[PDB]
Amino acid sequence: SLYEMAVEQFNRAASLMDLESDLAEVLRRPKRVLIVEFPVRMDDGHVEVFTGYRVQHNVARGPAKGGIRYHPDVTLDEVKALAFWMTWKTAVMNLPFGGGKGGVRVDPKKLSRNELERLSRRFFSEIQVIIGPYNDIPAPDVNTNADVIAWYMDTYSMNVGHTVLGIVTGKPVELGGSKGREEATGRGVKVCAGLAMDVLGIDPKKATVAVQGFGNVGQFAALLISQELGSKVVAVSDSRGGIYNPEGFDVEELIRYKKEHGTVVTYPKGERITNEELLELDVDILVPAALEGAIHAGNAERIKAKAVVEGANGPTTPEADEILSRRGILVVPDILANAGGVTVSYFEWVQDLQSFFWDLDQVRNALEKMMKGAFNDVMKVKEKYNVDMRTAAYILAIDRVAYATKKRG
Amino acid sequence: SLYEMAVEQFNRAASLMDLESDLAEVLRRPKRVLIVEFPVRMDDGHVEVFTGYRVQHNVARGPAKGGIRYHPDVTLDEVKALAFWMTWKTAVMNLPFGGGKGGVRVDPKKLSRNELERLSRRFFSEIQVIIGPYNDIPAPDVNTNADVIAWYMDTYSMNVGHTVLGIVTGKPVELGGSKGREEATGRGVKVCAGLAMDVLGIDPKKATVAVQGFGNVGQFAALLISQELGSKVVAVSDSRGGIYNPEGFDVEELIRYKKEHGTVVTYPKGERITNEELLELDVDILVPAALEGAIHAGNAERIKAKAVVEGANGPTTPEADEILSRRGILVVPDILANAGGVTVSYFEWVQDLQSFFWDLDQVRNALEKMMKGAFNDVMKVKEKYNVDMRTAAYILAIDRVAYATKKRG
Amino acid sequence: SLYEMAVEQFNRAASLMDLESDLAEVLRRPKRVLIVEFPVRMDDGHVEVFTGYRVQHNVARGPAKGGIRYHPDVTLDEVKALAFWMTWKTAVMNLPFGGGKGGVRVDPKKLSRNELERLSRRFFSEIQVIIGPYNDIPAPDVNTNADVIAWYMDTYSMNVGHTVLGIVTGKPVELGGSKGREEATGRGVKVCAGLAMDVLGIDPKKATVAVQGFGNVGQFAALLISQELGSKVVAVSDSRGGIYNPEGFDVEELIRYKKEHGTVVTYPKGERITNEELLELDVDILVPAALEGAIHAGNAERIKAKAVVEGANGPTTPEADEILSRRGILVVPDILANAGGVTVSYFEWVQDLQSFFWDLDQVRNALEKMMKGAFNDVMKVKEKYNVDMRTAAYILAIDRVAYATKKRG
Amino acid sequence: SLYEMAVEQFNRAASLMDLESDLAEVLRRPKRVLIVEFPVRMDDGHVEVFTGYRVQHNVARGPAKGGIRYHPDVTLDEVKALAFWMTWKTAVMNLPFGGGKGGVRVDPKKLSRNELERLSRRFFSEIQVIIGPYNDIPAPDVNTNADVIAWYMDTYSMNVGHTVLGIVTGKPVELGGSKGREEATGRGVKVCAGLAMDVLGIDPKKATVAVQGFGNVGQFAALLISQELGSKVVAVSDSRGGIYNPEGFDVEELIRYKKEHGTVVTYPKGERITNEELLELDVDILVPAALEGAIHAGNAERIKAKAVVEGANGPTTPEADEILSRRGILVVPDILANAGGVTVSYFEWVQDLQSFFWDLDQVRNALEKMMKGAFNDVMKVKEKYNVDMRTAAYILAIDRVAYATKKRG
Amino acid sequence: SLYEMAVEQFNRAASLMDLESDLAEVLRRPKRVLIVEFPVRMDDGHVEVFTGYRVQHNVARGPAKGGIRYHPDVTLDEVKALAFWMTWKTAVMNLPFGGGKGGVRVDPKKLSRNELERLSRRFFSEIQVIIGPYNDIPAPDVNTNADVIAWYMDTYSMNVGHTVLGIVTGKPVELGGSKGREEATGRGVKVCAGLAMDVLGIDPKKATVAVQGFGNVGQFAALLISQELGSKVVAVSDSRGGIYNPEGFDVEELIRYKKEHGTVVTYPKGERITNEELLELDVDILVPAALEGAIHAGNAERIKAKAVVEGANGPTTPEADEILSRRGILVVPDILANAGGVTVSYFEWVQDLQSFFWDLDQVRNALEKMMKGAFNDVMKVKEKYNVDMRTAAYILAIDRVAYATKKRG
Repeated sequence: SLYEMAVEQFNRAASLMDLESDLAEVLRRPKRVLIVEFPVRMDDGHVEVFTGYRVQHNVARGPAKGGIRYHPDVTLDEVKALAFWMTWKTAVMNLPFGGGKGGVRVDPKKLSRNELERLSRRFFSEIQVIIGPYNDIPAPDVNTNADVIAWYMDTYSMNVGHTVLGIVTGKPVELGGSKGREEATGRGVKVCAGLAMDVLGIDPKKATVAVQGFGNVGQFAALLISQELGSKVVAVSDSRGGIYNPEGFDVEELIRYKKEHGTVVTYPKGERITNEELLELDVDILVPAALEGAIHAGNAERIKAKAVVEGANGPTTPEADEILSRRGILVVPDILANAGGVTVSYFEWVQDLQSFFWDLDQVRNALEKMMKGAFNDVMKVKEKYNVDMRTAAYILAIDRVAYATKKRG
Repeated sequence: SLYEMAVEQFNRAASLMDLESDLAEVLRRPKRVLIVEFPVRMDDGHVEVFTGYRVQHNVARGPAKGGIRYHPDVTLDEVKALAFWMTWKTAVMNLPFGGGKGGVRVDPKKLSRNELERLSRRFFSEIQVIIGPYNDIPAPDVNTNADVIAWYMDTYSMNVGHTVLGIVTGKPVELGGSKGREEATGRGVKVCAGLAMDVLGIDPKKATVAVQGFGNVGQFAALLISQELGSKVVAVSDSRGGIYNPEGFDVEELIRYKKEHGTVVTYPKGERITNEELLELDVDILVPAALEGAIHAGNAERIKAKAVVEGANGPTTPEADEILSRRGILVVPDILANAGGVTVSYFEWVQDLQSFFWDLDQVRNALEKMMKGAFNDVMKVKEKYNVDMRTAAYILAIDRVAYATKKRG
Repeated sequence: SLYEMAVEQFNRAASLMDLESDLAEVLRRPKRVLIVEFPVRMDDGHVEVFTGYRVQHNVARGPAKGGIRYHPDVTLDEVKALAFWMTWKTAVMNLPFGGGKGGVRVDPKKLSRNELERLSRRFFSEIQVIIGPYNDIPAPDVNTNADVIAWYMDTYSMNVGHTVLGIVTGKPVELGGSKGREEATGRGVKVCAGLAMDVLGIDPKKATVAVQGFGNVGQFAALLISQELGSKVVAVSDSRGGIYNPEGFDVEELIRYKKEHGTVVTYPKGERITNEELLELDVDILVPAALEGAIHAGNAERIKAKAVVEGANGPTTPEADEILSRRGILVVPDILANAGGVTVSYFEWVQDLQSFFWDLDQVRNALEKMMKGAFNDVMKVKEKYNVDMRTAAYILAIDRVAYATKKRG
Repeated sequence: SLYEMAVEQFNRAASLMDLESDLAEVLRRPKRVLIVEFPVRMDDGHVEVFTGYRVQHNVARGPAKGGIRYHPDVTLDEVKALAFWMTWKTAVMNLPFGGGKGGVRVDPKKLSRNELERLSRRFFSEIQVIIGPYNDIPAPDVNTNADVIAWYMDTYSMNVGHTVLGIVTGKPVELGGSKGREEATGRGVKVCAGLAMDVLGIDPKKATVAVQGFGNVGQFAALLISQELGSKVVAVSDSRGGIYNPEGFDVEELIRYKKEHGTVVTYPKGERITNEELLELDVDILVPAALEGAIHAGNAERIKAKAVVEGANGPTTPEADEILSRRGILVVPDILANAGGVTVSYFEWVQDLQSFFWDLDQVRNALEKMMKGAFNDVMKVKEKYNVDMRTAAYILAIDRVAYATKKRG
Repeated sequence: SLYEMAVEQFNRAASLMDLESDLAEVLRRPKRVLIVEFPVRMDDGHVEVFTGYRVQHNVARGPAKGGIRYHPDVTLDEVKALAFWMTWKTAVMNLPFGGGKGGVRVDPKKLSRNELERLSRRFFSEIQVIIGPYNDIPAPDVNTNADVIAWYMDTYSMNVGHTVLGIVTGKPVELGGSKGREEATGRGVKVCAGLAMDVLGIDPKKATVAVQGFGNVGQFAALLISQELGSKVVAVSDSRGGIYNPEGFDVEELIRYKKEHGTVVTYPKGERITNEELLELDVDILVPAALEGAIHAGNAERIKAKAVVEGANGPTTPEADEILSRRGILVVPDILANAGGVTVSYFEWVQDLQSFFWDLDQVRNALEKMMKGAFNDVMKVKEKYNVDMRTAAYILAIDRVAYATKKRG
């Protein structure tokens, strides 16, 4: 199952390091799993029961951190796996958080604003027993945004008996949120992209970048890499097709174009190329910020990119990993690359605790500071074990979590 | 699955009464299900993780009530089902409790006293988040006794910061328990047996009773029916065979015999007969207090008993039910018959809350009082819907639970 | 103002006893007054703000006790006065409670079930900050019933995080309520009536009783006096007219008659008389259980009743008091007479605390026991001060409250 | 030291029974000892610091119970010893309490009402951290009465944020107290005296009783023994001398005499004798309810009393014990005899928890019921070990506490 | 009434923006209003009851913030109004606070230090139920200072059971306070004055300033504007008269002069002019930091000042507003101008939460940073709606509060 698959990856890195067998078991199994069946009064007066989950995998390093999903196709297994990942994701970034995830099996598109609100409130009222600013801090994810998160924050505060606002992250700025939240993920990819160029000895000013996908990650990535690093973004791709141009695109125009025209396709001064073609472009850095399995067995052999900065989750398949590593192509692991999102949520949580908020610049500096740190920390482990950067990242994560559990008892 | 089967029985009674569809759903689905993976340090210094569960099906009528199981073969489904039953069991007896159950996948026989204690403490520390004297009150069950329950009580009290003793029932008498705990179940069977004789116009003094099984329920039932009702206990059976004697057995001698000789078999002045044979005895009342499916398809047609007082859980299969009812043979539902145990746990909880303890007599009177009440209440519904007493019991339970939910909102 | 008038009556009794001036002030002024403006979402999606109040006059003797009102014409002043009364009402009965009252300025008839529920929940969520089973225990009153009270109970429990059910009284029987709740007030009147007869040397068997009004109070009062005391109920009056018959009415028939016919008027075998005429009936006991100022200046001089058992609030005007007392006509004060309602709410609270519920008989015995006690206690004070029984009741109440404050500090 | 001496007595009984060495140590040593130095603002504006203590010896069986002392000569050692005693005293009576004691080094006679109140409030505010209705329930003792106890109750309630009244016992009746409080101790002595006569085959009607001391214990004991048992109280003694008369005194007149005349000395129809002489009177039962060491080495040999019911603490010295036992003179241990006070405080605590109060008769019945029980329970142990009743009482107490600890873990 | 007048001003801005009617109502009405009548023991042993209030207008944006008043003439209405203002004042500054205010009807000058302390403690003990570091944080105001505030902080901490120090602001520096507290208000005026010059294109070095009033606000404002901005302070006025000098006054000497001489009047090198005359001075900036209605109808037409920076509350009457705006004279609204005080209290609360305190410089930088921000924010709205800056400030405030409520639900 999806969870078992995640565990399998853990086992690999676990074998590379002398981790006590008995201890490993506690690291695999999740601490808590709460399943709730809650009634919600529909607009037409009829009650309808929904199924929701909240899983806290590990709390050793600190309060469980993880988003909540609203999707009709959500299995407990999916939740467990995602929570499992969170533990390692927070650990690698060196954040004082644990691993958590939650979700309600519901199709938000079939529910009206009111029904959605009531569902969200009843849900948060149900898992409240297990959450808390110092226990479990939820956040947005698939089909959940600042608005839903705001309801959560409000429901908790009203239930507890005082303004909390540290119970969830990803809240509206003018209600406890943090600046830089949107660009967060992209900036992470930007930092990693830069450092990737550094170890490869590539001069950013001359560096060529190709980004697969143009969502939040893809856009901000391509934008910041361009403006801040000076790399020439030669190609981007929408969920329909991509555009190429060795002269370099003006990311700003591309974003505006996509906003005014569903896709970046048809954009003037851009040779149309298919997404599969983009991955094989002769560029220095390839930033796959679109779908899973993008870089797979067939592509692997033909990828001319010197470094792969995984902007999205699982763009490169394990099969591809072996080949890319074999070819000497550096693949910066997603858990490190896109971690920028979590890094900022942490900053939000901090600001909330002390009710004092930092300005954009501060957030950016702190975000990049930790990114460079985590990157270097992973590289150290990489050299020490002589493995793929991804595996190294997992080893570091597993190591840190193990230490805390050992020291604690 | 086992849970789905329980649900199915619920649906039957739910159809007999005009229960709102939307509402029925909330009654089917359990409120909370907590799954925990907790480490326990084994005597040989190695840590071992165990899987534990605690399910609160419905809290509408009051704090969730339900025992905890220690067994290697325990699936969440089993727990859910048993919790589901608890809700209806408490409701039928008219106790201010909800439905709950819990268990840890572990074979106690492979663990030493110390390891067991540590496991019990860690378990209760894990589910503590959800339990409470006014939320969920656990109790003993398979492979858990007063000693284990005592550790629970102690662990909670020490964790919370003050003596609680109302967090769990079935504790040692000289530590918060209640008198009559042991005979509780049997006395219930005794009351029901008497009332059954009343509705059947059978004079107890002439009444003949046959009890299958000689565990806690079997012994106390057979003894109390004999002593208090005067009915002639003509046959009892051990998990090896049974003994018959129309002259009647001196239950006291039988109990002593079993205590000094593993089985009641071989007992002098007792014609040896098989368990299956005992069920087919020409007796007024048959009290099956042994295993499930005792009374099944094959037996059904050949049961000469005028009434069946289910001392155990599910002795009569649904197939047998149809036949027995068709033949006009009265079958007192287990949820009512053996509920005596829960009824007394309630009394314990009460005594604990006010820290004043009642003497044996009081407990007995209160236990019988509520038993006669619940019996009659079930009978009323039976006549009103003209169905099998079991079905009636379920209707009553479902009705009460629905009322509370409606009135509450 | 209404409050000031209540205070004035207090001052009278306060002057009769050497009550420390500085202390008297604290007894006059209420401890807390909470005014809330809360939004409620109406069915048509529009929000509407309502004004609600909760006043705890005195908590010296115990947690504040008092009902909640839903009425468009409700001034803070009305609440303050009512709360002021509660203090002395509970004290005279010798109950461990204080004085409280609350209300929301709203016309329930213009609101739909749903809107009412939401309003009730948000109201209880607002005054929650000040209430509590050991702080302030609300109860039903004008336009609020067991159903509304149930919502309160549910709202508190879900807010706090566990079943409370002791946060409010007057809840449905199968949800924490107490038996005898309905007849409570009437039974109080019954006990008072009997004792009034006893002091007057009147034999109840020959005693003639007239009841002005046929509401909850009047009905049960009349019925119980009839069946239990044996007094001939010669007349009763609906809110339209009254019926008289020296032979004595069969109260049961009268009740059923009213249930099938909006008024007791037109009832066969009953000489029609006006309400004003009933008060002037040549009867031993007059039980005014209808409206305020019933017995006023004009009536006073012409009342042939030997004793007046005030079943309702303020039936006799102060002017009438002076005259009645001057004429030697005993007037059992309402705070003592109709206190039966409060006395039972106390018993409900008790049962709730220990989650064990008493049966009807117990409640009745306990209610009458305390009534006889309170009556005699007032009589002792009456004789000691040689004043009107009403004044005596006030002195006793003020005395008890003062003692607690003094001893506490 | 005083503590060590107490421990020494424990060791005796501990040796008689096979008590695990390692366990015994936990039973000797006190769980908590809190020493506080708190400022108190004196009337003349100057601050003065006082030293206060609160010791919780053992909480195994339940919340620590024990009085508080106000005395200039109070050493921590004294407190520890007294606390140690409480544990065995509650245990022998079979009460769900632990052992506690406290005190403030201050001479109340040098403090004004106001200063005393402030001191009491500050003290209770200081030890609050450790006390609680389910943790530690203080009570009155030397130089502390219902009035001081009331301040405590008030201070706790106001501090916590709600009426508690279960935080301390010995409160005013009209403020949470219980009836029978005063006579409690005496009644205990009465029951014990009766049972003593029963074991000695002495007919109470003919039994002669001599009481050394005429304080609360002496007066009530003598009174009840006379009225309820019918035994002839032939002598009583004040703290100045005693009076003798074989005809039997009219205790009531004696009480009134003392209230009107400081001592019972000079009372007509009473042959004046010295306290030492009274102890040597040829009476069936000697009830020493005065000072410590009354019955010592010199007296021992010359005591003609058939049984000694220790109304006070330590009247008979250990030396005297050996001799009395050797002579076959039964000595009912004080921990059992005067335990009546504690037994009633328990009842008070109970009533407080459920806010429902019992009437005098109920308290009396419950008090005597438990006394007879405790007596018989001690007797059983006495016969089983063939030791002095005092030692037996200690064994029983030690046993019960040991069981709780073992079962708990 | 005063409240209604405040509401009227709200309505104006509310009409300029499309604010939902139903929503507007919730913004007008206050959430909570607590009225308490508490006893206080006077030095001469007599108890005296005082009336106190605490109103929490809106908590949508965060914990209610507002000072407490000690004044014999304090009506609930005044409190409500002031609380109403606080909501908009905090919102305009963009601080995570709500609106609150409180007061006790008492003349501190008639009370001795001791009595005052006791009153303050009992008051805070009473409103405690509603206050809290995350609920409502009081602060000093009329007749209340750091000393009184310290008592509060101490009372709360001692009551709760741990050092809080974040329960109130304006505490002594060496006890949780913040540096810059005194000059706070003045610095705000300083910043606003500077920005006013900027928008008017006036060079600060040449700028002329006249300050009506020489209290805390006037002094620091004049001094800081002089030293930090370089503006020529040509005139200042005491509560008796003013002094003028085109050469520019040495503010330091003036302050020293006033400290050694009750008024700045008589000061050498200063042409004496009346306060009314000062307002009509031909200066670039007029900073009215004295009394209300200073600039009224009569003055309006003759004011030669290019900009008015309201250092005090309501110096310019609404009538004057219309005229000044008509004449194109910029009037910086007080809610923005003197907000500096609240801005610093926020900083104090922040430091308290994390127990780490910032140095003077940091405070200053943060204070001015937020001031410039708030100013510009208001200007943006001013231009967008083309209205008086004051109205704009109100629109901004109402807008922000509206958003929070909408997003929350």
